[PDB]
Amino acid sequence: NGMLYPQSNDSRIVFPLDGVWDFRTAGEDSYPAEWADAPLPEPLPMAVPGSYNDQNDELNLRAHYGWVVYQRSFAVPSRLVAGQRMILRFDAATHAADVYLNGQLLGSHFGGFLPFEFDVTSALHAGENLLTVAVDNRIGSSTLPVGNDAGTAFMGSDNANVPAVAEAKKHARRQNLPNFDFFNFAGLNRHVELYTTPADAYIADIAITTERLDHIAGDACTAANALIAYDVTFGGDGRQVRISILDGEGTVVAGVTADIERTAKASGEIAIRDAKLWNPGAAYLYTAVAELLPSRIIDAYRQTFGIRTVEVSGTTFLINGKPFYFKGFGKHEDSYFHGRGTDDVLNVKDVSLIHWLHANSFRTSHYPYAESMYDLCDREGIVIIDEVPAVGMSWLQYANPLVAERHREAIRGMIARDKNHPCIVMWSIANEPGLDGDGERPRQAYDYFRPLYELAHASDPQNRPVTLVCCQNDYTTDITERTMDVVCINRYYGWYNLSGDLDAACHALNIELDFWENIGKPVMFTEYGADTIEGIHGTHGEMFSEEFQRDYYARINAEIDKRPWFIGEQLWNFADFATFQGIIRVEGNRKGILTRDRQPKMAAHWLRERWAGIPDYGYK
Amino acid sequence: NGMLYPQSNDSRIVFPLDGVWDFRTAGEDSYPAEWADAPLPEPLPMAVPGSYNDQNDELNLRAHYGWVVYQRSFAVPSRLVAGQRMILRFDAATHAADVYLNGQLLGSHFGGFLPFEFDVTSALHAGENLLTVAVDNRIGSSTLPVGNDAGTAFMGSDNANVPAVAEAKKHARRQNLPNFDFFNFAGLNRHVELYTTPADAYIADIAITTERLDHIAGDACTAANALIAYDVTFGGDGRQVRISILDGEGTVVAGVTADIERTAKASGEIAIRDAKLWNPGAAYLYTAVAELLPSRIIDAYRQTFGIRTVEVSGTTFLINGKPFYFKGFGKHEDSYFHGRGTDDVLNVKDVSLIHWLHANSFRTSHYPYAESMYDLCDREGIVIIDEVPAVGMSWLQYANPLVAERHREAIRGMIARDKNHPCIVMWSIANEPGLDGDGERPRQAYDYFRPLYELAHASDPQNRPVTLVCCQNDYTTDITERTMDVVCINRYYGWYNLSGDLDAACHALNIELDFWENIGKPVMFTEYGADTIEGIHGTHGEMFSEEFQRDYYARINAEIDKRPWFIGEQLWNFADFATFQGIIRVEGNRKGILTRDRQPKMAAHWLRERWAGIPDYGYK
Ligand SMILES: O=C(O)[C@H]1CNC[C@@H](O)[C@@H]1O
Ligand SMILES: O=C(O)[C@H]1CNC[C@@H](O)[C@@H]1O
Repeated sequence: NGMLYPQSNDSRIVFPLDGVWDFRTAGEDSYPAEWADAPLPEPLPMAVPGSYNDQNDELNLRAHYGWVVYQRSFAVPSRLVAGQRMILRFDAATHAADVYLNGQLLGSHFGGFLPFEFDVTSALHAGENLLTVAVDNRIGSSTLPVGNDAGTAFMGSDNANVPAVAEAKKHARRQNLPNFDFFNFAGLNRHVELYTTPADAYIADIAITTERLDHIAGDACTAANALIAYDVTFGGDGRQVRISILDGEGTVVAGVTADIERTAKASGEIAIRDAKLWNPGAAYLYTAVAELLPSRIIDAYRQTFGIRTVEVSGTTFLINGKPFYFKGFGKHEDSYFHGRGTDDVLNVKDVSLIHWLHANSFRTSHYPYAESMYDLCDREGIVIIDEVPAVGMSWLQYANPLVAERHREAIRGMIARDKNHPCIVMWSIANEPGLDGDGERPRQAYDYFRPLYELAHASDPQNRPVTLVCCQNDYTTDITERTMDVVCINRYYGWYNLSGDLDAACHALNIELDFWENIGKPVMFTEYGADTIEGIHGTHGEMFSEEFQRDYYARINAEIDKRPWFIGEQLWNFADFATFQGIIRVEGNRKGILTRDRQPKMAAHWLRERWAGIPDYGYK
Repeated sequence: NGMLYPQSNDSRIVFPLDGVWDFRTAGEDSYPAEWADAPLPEPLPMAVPGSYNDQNDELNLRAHYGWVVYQRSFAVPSRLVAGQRMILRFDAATHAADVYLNGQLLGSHFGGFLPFEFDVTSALHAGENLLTVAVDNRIGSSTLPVGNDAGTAFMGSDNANVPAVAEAKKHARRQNLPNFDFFNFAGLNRHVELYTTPADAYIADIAITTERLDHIAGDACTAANALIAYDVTFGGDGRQVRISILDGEGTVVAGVTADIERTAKASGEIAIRDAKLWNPGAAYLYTAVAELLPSRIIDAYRQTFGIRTVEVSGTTFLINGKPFYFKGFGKHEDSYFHGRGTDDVLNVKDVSLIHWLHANSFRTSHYPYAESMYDLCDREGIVIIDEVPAVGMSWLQYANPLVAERHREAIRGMIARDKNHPCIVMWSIANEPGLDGDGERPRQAYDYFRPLYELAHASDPQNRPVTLVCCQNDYTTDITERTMDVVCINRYYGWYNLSGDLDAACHALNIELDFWENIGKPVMFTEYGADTIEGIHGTHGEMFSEEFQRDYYARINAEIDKRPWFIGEQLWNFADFATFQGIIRVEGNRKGILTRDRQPKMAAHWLRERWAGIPDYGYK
């Protein structure tokens, strides 16, 4: 279950395998087996990590349907593999992968946004090793995220009653049709690395929780006492682990030696006096150093954490007992050449833009992001809502056992990967599933999602709030969204309805806010916005102008400011991003307040001024 | 019934009333009638001709619903009104107008794109006269062009099932909702002028027809003999009219004196030896001078015309007996500040761009254009399909007698205004009405449109072909389009359906072409295209890129080149133009091959090279 990010220390070394690999496209539903057994014939270069789709302009890899095959060679000194346990980790392969080393199948994985690994201790040999990775991009009614098996991509146009169209559909080239509004970027989107651990006994997992804070300071910077809990899991085979707690300067401030008991596990609690708390806008990180003891150390791992509590109380969202207000947006992992490929230069820039805007938060719309972004937000004081790739779902998916299992895998896998981050304050178990309607449909949706809500709570040792991000719907027949811990709504009054009429949009919004006012839950926007082409201007801004986007937020935000139970504003989107092509997507989704190259539109400046005057705590 | 354009000569003077008028907005359903008795209070300036909507950025006149009121003063010498018949002509007031002169209601008019006039001989007086014109912009289920009484505009977004939206709609500000894809520009869109004729007896109407051509030259530049016919109508009260035919140099080549008989008319035929024929790309104009005789001349009018025949024969469209192929586009009267206002600088530029592109034709989508444009196309050898404002129609309109009468008025009024232009080769009685479906709907549409097809044929002395421009539909249950003289189809395979997939688009197109192959009529595109933002580029062009637009025409045109019965390609659109705001309109409609400022996108250059190689005659 543990998926600790690979670390190098006195006991452990990481050997990255990123770089320019060999690559070939393959078939709609197969690829040649012999490509795992010998060097790829006539290979193309392909950089990893990165989506493959925008890395070759001679081919139209955006249109590719099915498999591709990556390959590279590598060699490491026998000295450093001798006696060690050898693990090959894929941070992400989107969506499914088969992995081979030296002509041997290592195994496969489904799930394009979470890491997986293989023990290669026995498949490795000295000299050059040949690593082959086949990656499948296909999506459909059984995948998360969901594809459409026929018809159109999400918000695509059709003339389905025209006989010629119906007939041409039967013979059209197979293409993935996302039931979600972002491009289906595929390939080795995140890092690949070989790493070592000791073989006889090793640290497999660590969970740190903030159990209780006694007497939090008025400014929330410290607490008189913090009770933290640790849970260390071991692999391999009267043994002990030493746990040292280091503060922000590396000083040892606490330490215990705990007994390992047979899963081999050690768990306990540690009191940290005068603890320095983690807050939005004021991060503070500790390190838990776990050392497996035999003066010598057998194994070690350093786990960053921050001390803070999260609690929903009535219509408030309390961080360290203080009423928080979210300011931010949904993001995407999306950029020009990389596609969905992780890029830490861009992550660093985006975090600085979050600060420039005076925002404090975002959601990982619509899939878990690369692990390095959460470390960055841990150090930079930015709060995250962590979301699984359960986007595009409807009643067709609720009746499918395979989908339900993939959904539980994604929830368990996201929380197992991300549980130690102090920046994560809430889990989202889906984006815009179908919840409303007549007959049994609302109850069917509820019966599908309630066990997943329970699973997210059971899986997280911090027991953080759980939400489900709700599409614009008939809120009077949806019986699911109102049962979440925080109500997170996506609304486009004045854009997809009441188009351009901000008076009517605000009237409609206020009618629905009157509905939520009586529910007793904290409510926030997780999306709202307007497609905007930079450089389109008007004195009376119409849809797609920079002025209309600014006016849109000015009018809507004035209405939610009147509601004390409305605890956050996350807009859509941080920045323009790529989508499947169609008649409503002008080079992708243009609801960004920043352009795809991260330049600010008029509305970004307006928002920056607004958010500069809204405090993280106590706004409401 | 005659609407001869006002002419100045020895018997007649025109006094233009264009300029900067006074203007006020008025109510949704009313205006103060006392404004006609005195100068408007606190007036704004408003230039005439021109739409009013983009002439004031302090007010939001694009949002205006209902009435506005124009006013100006004028004075003419008593010496020149004395004894004369005084006519006040509005070339176009969009959509409906009440006209007052010195407080007296002259009358009212409804069609927004055709001229109307009043006899003001008795309402004029010496010194300053006060002209007040109330103009109504409202559209709805009883107007042509059609508006929607509730819901959304054409291709608008909605979330009708959200209770807050339904409730907000009931209280939203009233707004015109076009059921057509262009902005509802209103006001005194075309010129206003006072003109004089003799009062006792005057020329009221002139119709010139090309009756027969004998021994047409191989190059169609001449015929050994041409038989033309004239029909002159007189108003007022052994009288005679002299008809002189002037060639391009002003030489009188033929001439006849005809007897006037009682409604006062003179008619006959005139033989013209070695007649020089009007052709696309090679215009030649004669002048028919009609002089009412008492040595003196009582009245005179000079009517331009061109000698050519138009005939549909099987699957060919014959001009002067040669098989013509249409190259061109739908247009709009649309430009930045003028709106739908006529602008002769822009007309002159646009005709030069038609030549630059090597096009030979356009359609007056979706309303009759300003009279000056047809005069320009007569002189520049550009063929026109002339279309009435019957756009946005469906079964709701077919049972509405007010609509039917407005539709007949527009057909009669367009042909009465435009019958003498040689450049007009075909009449269009509607754009994209509802024609298909099940039950009685296809027959209901046929029973509505067939009397209008006959009306157009009975109204035109030249008996030119009549069509109806067909929207993308289920061509197998449409029973009306296939009965037109030329089948004119609008198709967006690969844009609004099969989106982005040009292989599937061409397959679907070919399936439909196979259907039309068996119908045995000549067929042409009147629309096809793809929204394109200039400056959006890709190596594999996706929707909205310049490359996709180029590839779209390249692929579609290769398929129609294989069909001998496919006689023309008019694409959509000549240039980007304004629409009601909505989620599929990026600053309007962007299917122009030119930008709104008339600059060429990539596809315009490609089309220019294609069309350079396609002859007007004998391509198929
Ligand atoms: O339509 C939109 O702009 C947004 C609607 N909510 C879901 C987003 O993924 C999508 O991008
Ligand atoms: O959708 C479009 O782009 C066109 C479809 N046919 C009618 C045009 O007025 C309209 O502009």
